[PDB]
Amino acid sequence: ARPKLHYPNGRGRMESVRWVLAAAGVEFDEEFLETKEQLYKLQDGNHLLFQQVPMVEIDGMKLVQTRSILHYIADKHNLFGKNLKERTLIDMYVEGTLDLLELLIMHPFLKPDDQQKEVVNMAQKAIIRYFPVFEKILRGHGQSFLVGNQLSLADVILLQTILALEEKIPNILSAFPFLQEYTVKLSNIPTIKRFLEPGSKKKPPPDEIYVRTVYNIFR
Amino acid sequence: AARPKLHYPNGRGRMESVRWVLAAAGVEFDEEFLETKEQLYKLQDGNHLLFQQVPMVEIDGMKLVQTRSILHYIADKHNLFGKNLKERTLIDMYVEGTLDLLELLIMHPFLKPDDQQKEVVNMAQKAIIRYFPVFEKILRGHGQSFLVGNQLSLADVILLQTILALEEKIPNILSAFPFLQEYTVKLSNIPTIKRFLEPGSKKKPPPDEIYVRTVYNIFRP
Ligand SMILES: CCCCC[C@@H](O)[C@H](CCO)SC[C@H](NC(=O)CC[C@H](N)C(=O)O)C(=O)NCC(=O)O
Ligand SMILES: CCCCC[C@@H](O)[C@H](CCO)SC[C@H](NC(=O)CC[C@H](N)C(=O)O)C(=O)NCC(=O)O
Repeated sequence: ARPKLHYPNGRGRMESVRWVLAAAGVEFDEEFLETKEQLYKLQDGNHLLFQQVPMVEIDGMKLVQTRSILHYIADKHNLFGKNLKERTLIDMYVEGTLDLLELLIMHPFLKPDDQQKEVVNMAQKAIIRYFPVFEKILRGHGQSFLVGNQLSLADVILLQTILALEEKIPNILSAFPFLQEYTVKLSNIPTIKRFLEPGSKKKPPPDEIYVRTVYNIFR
Repeated sequence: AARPKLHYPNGRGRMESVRWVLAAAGVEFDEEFLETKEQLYKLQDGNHLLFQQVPMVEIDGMKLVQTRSILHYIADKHNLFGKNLKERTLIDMYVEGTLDLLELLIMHPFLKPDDQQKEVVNMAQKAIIRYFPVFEKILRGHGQSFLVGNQLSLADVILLQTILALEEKIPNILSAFPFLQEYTVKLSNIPTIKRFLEPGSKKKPPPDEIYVRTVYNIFRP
């Protein structure tokens, strides 16, 4: 076995799956979509449940839907808590955080005028809607993890999203010292630290070639 | 309180999936309708909404938000998420895909009146190309009344919701999908579901002008 990820060569929606696999210590392969014809081939052969990517071949199955993929991996590698109470919290936090990450996922495809507007919208949402929640959680119970004092899917997705946000707004954590310190400790967990170093399968911020490619593939 | 309390405007929107799963599970629930900006501010200002948004459901002493997380929770409390990880994983993917289709319906009332016509067409194409054929083949494949295992799951409830809501706009949408037709009849005759479909349930009607106007009045600065 060994997971194989099907996506174009870039972050998009697949980046959360890369984060969670790397964080769990799971090495993986990628089969990159570069052309519209490669997508059609993948759709032609019944490999994509709903004709879309992300898709991951894992444990003899061909999983689709970003959130389902994440839930499966988390459950295989103790990243979804120890009971229903913790699972529920992790789930809500992840779903919330994915609504913020969505703004970064769509950013590359907005007109330039709207791209600037969207960075402002990102800043407002992070600072007013999301970060205070996680900041308060971390200030209140003091721990290095949001839930159950062990690494969970909520920590991994929050880290991805924070780090992605900081690329657009370098000082975004300045009013959030507990989140600053959280980000640093999380970033030192051996698997995460390696994922963040050169040579991992972590994808860079999207360049003009990725944007043209996705337009070419998905129109 | 064991009686859930649902916070949302008086209408379907995103909350209707929650109403569907609760009714399907035989859970009586109460509703607290958001009718104005001021009521929303109160809910937000008081820290009752984790991320400042609805749907929010008070259940088993918790204030759950995020439609997907609310549905998962209810499904785990009422044996609608299968009996093992293989089933759970299938149910999860099916719900997630179905919700991408249901999204077209949720957002349809808020499009420009010229775009609405185009979006019914596009709604029809997505359903018939992308989703229905997957589910038709599953239901031909094991000849079982349910999508996963041999019992009602979250995936059946959300699929039924979605099929029925599509049929309101495209009445013949299932004509090339005989197994889906049969499945829709079976599910619609499960007593909890059959009661939900009857007048007097808390099932909400299609969105009207009162509803649309209200949501602009609540959620728009
Ligand atoms: C506007 C131009 C780009 C649009 C595409 C973007 O949405 C994303 C690329 C981001 O870099 S992803 C490609 C898309 N996938 C999904 O939307 C999965 C959603 C599901 N809810 C999930 O989370 O898995 C796709 O596969 N489309 C095949 C097709 O329809 O033929
Ligand atoms: C088009 C004009 C407004 C449309 C709003 C619609 O999206 C929905 C109403 C459908 O009739 S719902 C109202 C919205 N909720 C969410 O977006 C939750 C999403 C989360 N992913 C979920 O699934 O739970 C909201 O509460 N916004 C508070 C605010 O920001 O002030």
